[PDB]
Amino acid sequence: PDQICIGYHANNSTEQVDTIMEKNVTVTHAQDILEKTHNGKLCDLDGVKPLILRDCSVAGWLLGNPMCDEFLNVPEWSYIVEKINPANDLCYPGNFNDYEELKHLLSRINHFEKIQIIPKSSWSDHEASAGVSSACPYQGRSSFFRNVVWLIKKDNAYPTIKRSYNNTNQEDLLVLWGIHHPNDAAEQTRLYQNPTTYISVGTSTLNQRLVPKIATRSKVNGQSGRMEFFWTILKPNDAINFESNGNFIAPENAYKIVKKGDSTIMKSELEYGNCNTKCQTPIGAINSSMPFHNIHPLTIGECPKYVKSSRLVLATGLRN
Amino acid sequence: DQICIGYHANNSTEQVDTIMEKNVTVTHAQDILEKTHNGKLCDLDGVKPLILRDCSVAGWLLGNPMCDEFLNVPEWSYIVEKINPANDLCYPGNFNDYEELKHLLSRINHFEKIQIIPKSSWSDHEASAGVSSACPYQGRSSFFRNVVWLIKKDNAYPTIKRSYNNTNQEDLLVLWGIHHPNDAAEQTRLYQNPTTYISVGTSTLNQRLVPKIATRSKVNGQSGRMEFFWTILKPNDAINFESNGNFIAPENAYKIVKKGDSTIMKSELEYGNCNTKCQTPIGAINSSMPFHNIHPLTIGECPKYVKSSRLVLATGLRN
Amino acid sequence: DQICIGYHANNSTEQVDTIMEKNVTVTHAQDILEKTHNGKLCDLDGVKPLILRDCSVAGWLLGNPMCDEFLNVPEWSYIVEKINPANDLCYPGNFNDYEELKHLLSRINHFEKIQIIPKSSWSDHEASAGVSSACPYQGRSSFFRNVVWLIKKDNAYPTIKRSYNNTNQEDLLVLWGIHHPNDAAEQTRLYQNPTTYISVGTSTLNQRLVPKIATRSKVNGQSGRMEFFWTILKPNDAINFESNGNFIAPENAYKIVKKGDSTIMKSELEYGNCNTKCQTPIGAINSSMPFHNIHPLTIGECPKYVKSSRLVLATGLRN
Amino acid sequence: IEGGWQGMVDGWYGYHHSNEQGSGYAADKESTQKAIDGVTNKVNSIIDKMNTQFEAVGREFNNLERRIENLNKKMEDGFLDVWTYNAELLVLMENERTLDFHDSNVKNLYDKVRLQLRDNAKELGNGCFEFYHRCDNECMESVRN
Amino acid sequence: IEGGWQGMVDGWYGYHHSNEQGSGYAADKESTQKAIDGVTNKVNSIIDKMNTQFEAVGREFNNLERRIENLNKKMEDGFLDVWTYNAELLVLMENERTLDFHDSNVKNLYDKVRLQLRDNAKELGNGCFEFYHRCDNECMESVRNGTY
Amino acid sequence: IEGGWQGMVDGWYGYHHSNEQGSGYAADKESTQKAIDGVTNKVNSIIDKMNTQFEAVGREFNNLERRIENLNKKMEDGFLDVWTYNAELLVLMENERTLDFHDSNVKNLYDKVRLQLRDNAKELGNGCFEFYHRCDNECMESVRN
Ligand SMILES: *[C@@H]1O[C@H](CO)[C@@H](O)[C@H](O)[C@H]1NC(C)=O
Ligand SMILES: *[C@@H]1O[C@H](CO)[C@@H](O)[C@H](O)[C@H]1NC(C)=O
Ligand SMILES: *[C@@H]1O[C@H](CO)[C@@H](O)[C@H](O)[C@H]1NC(C)=O
Ligand SMILES: *[C@@H]1O[C@H](CO)[C@@H](O)[C@H](O)[C@H]1NC(C)=O
Repeated sequence: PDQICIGYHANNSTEQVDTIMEKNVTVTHAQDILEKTHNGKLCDLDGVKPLILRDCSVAGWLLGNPMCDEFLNVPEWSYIVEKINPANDLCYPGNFNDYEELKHLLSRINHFEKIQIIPKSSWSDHEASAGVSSACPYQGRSSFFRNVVWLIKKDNAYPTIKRSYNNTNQEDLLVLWGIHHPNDAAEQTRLYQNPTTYISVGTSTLNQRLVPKIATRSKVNGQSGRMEFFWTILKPNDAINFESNGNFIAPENAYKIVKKGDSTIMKSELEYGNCNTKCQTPIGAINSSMPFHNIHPLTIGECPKYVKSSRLVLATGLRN
Repeated sequence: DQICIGYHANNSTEQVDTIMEKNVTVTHAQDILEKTHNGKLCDLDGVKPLILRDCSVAGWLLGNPMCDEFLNVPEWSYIVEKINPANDLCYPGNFNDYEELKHLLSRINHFEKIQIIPKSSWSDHEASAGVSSACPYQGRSSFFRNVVWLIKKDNAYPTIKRSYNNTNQEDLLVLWGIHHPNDAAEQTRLYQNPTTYISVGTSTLNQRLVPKIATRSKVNGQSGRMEFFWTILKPNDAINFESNGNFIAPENAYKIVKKGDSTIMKSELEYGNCNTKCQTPIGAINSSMPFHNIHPLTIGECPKYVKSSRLVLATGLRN
Repeated sequence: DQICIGYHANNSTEQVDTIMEKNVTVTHAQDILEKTHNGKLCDLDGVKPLILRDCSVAGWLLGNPMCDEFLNVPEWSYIVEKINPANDLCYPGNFNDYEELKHLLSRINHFEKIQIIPKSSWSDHEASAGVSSACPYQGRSSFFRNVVWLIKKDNAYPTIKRSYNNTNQEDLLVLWGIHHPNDAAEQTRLYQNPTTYISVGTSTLNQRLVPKIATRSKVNGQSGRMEFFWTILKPNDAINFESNGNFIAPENAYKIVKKGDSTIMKSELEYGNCNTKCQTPIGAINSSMPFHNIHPLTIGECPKYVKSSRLVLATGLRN
Repeated sequence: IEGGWQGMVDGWYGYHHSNEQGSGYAADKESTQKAIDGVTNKVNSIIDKMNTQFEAVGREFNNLERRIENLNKKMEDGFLDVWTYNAELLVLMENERTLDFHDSNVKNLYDKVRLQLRDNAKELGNGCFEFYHRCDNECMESVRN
Repeated sequence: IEGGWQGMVDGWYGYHHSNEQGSGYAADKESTQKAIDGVTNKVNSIIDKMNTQFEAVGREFNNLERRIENLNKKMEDGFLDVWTYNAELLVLMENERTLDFHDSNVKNLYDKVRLQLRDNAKELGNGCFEFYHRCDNECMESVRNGTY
Repeated sequence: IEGGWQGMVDGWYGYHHSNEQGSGYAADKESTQKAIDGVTNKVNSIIDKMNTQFEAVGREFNNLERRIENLNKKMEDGFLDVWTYNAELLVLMENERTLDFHDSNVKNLYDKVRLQLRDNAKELGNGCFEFYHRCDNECMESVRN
């Protein structure tokens, strides 16, 4: 009549897990290890506010599109946020040469310090103030990129330009310039006098010679002319030498690279959220002790490990 | 009175593998790897592929006279090109950004070819003398169908200024070229003007080409070269050509009518008059297996490729 | 009377890991990860590598006077170049498609250098004045060995028209360049003609170069630049140069004599007078292990690389 | 057991009884039913598990794009090797688990009968049990049921 | 066993005794203590094992870089699939090992008690033992304490 | 069992007998022979299984090829991590299977002797058996054989 029995625990839990052998197996206790929730906004990363470009593109920012005056001298940033299709890009139509490569450098950079290298008042024999277009409006008038100068002829003359800037700073220097491709020979001589023109640019590594490309093009922002922009990193102690007899979009301001580090250029339609986080995705921030998450593959910060799984649950107790 | 526990057995010789053991014979074994294909190129879910046979993509698009079969092709499921097509650029030269074009083409299922610049449009230039023995057609010198080799008329080549506005709803693939002659004599013989250029503009394109006179080796009996360019002219944009020589003008262009999953398959096989759910360049597959090892590059609802020669699951007990 | 079942044991302290358990002591344990290398660069299966020492691939191929050691190298197993070789382009400039050339070079085991255009061939141009203090040799201004910096003779630079037909059975690597001067004065001083060009044609190549006059920073005391180009001239094809200035003509070219598995290894080590089956840039490996963690980039019959610090199999029972 | 019997082809597992009335085989339908469902469940899960593996794409490069061509080739071959390893390794795991699952069911059926008649029977050793109190066809079924 | 008992909520494994005095549940603290440590050790190791997996990076390509853009996309999706497979498969391996680990502890506890009273008890079959000599509350503890 | 015996150094598994004549160790050659072959088979299969893993290649990019350089680096590191995971995980699977394989052989040897003398012996519990009818050296061998 006296007896003893061996057994195990049970309860009224309905939580289930999977196994290689079996699926849909109910257990007493189960530990979820996948984070599925984000806060839905863009935040500071470990107390450092990101650069939110809003309606401007990286190009518009760096060149100084008049619509982007907000970003003339930005503070240090943790990451950069650009919309999928920013409205304020190259106000005057054209292209940025090696633009994706520049953006890659920018993802390694945390802070610029903008400095003027060629004052606008420096141009004695050329007109520096007439270089404006209705394609780049500012407060209801024709304007132009802030950081570069569209020089044109003065007194029906465009003498050959020969300018050098020696980077006497300790920082690497991002320098930008451009060339104007006019619509026709008439426009060419109207603006620059000389019919056949060129732009030479030299550094210790750079050896450029550009020639304008006159052609009939479709109007973009009411312009059939085009402007093509170029860039380079002028190392400390090197010099850059410009020479031109027309179509030159000269540098005015350049960017000292002040801080490097882990950064990214995030594509997102979200705005600044007035939050702080350890882990950002383009779709929202994450505060989680979970080892995995499935919010978004592209992230920055101390984050959990991304997976494509919808569900991920560990067994801790026994089966029922 | 007694009861005993036991298990099944039979005379099967089928064997399987294990992490512990190899060559282990069992009663039943389920093969899950497909090793057999039908050995020919087929329709993909009832849609016939474009088999280029001896022509290359370039030869097709430009209209090499040997490729007249493909002047107006119907919708296709995938494209098949040989490893080294015989009929390419009959007149020697190159196609600019050719691999990029082929990549677009792998996203496209149907073109509709339209004429944008009639050959009769050229009043002050000769449109019909632009032919070469490098591009024979029925035993006479011919040229690419879809572009026009303009030359001087009455010892004159006046500056050309032509625009075409894409009034269609479709993206438009437009093609043109430049002729690089052998010498200054040839230059003036064909185009009169010694120093020449070609300007091409759209809302996105800003081109200015200049010929490159040079002494080159003969290819298909020609030391001259022709370099071809392309662009996608978006609906409502216009393309503006200007030139005083060496211009290979567009005649026909391609309206992009349908996009989707397609591929450019490299294969030496011909059309097989079959239909399949899954094609490889080496043959089609009709299989309920989860895996296969025929070929990595496939298109359609296919099993999962692996490099394994053998793959067999255990279903029964061991001997 | 009695009988008992038991198992082996000993005084070993070697431990292994398990998915369930960590730090588990067993009787015997088989290490399968190689952690040791010999620390030097060796022959690969009896074939000595090409150690460039202070020279770069460019310096070697063009014939930088500091690299005279490598004027005619024997067959090699692999190539070793330092992270930042001192002897590169002595005269400042760049090598066009240099990384692509280096990729070809990693498929090549032996060149045979031949002269294709003798330096005495230039009757109407000066072939011997083309030298610079940027390229010193034994305390005097010199220049790249395998190419020739032609300059004007008797205040004249007549148009050059030279062809070389590759009559050899081997593919031929040919090299040439263009000189970009500092100013119009330098241009006319050296080449007489103010506006100049270089045309180069093969069956595949159609080049036209124009110098780029500009004010540049001094590199090795030169503000001028030289830009180098290359091509593989197939057996029976010909290469045709034409120029009226700024031409750096070929003198020597390289016959591709043997192809095979090779690599361009980046390493600061010197030749070690050893032989091995497996080389890394950090040292050679002689090991029967299936894994190793020395360095990911290797050549030869090597074990399989992993990032693991430790890797130990259980052979026999726990204690 | 010494070995398996070719005789029974009814189910996978089963009993054989000797009795004063007669003798014959009898497959355990409860054990065979749960076994056939178990193996069929796995063979389907292996199909679903691998269904999001790498799909290779033809790409074309020119003769000055040799580095990227090589990168592309190594990349596609890399994944194809990775998933071929996962496939091969998965099959050896599924197979090993199948054979151990069968040997598990044999022992679990021997222990189930032994637990059902503790003091009323004698375990011989070769996978058989001798009843102490005599057991007719109805009791045989009662042990099976 | 036929099934598990809702009764005991002390530990995971345990005993239930019937006796002349009374009857009640009693959890094995020695068995439960080693079990709680074992599962907590595993859940942490799965976190550490996957921490060197692939981290994807935004890259940008222009409209004449379509081939490389595609290569990049396929590459990143490739690894994300690979590690998602490793993650999913690892969880099914950890789960399977958890449930077999529990069934292992039940049998090991049944064999421990059976070995402690060989000839002095009768194993019924349903996971219980009938004592031959009657056993009061102190003996029950003595069977449980591991000193019977 | 309480533990393993340092005494026997003949084989991996074996018997120890107490007897009116004397006492000594005795390794099971049949069990040890199949065990030595089993482990040697595995250690070789782990070598063959990983032999088609990723092989990394030096590539060079210029300073305006930074995006592809990065892609290349991430790709090669990606596979090297993937295969390092497969290698590490495979070793823990092989190790675990080795130790369970040994504990399997001990129990299978204890059950083999127990099945050979059912009613003629008494199982103590600590991994030993007491004969009811006395058993000399020849019978010990007969139990071993
Ligand atoms: C496995 O079986 C095949 C026969 O189909 C045989 O060729 C192979 O050698 C066997 N494997 C081993 C390790 O013996
Ligand atoms: C093309 O034609 C349409 C219809 O006349 C017009 O709206 C559009 O502006 C034209 N575009 C160009 C670039 O000429
Ligand atoms: C720039 O300035 C420094 C400091 O005087 C000088 O040494 C250097 O030569 C200059 N750079 C160039 C390219 O002339
Ligand atoms: C080069 O020389 C061979 C042999 O004389 C000749 O047959 C061949 O046509 C030549 N190649 C070229 C490109 O002229």
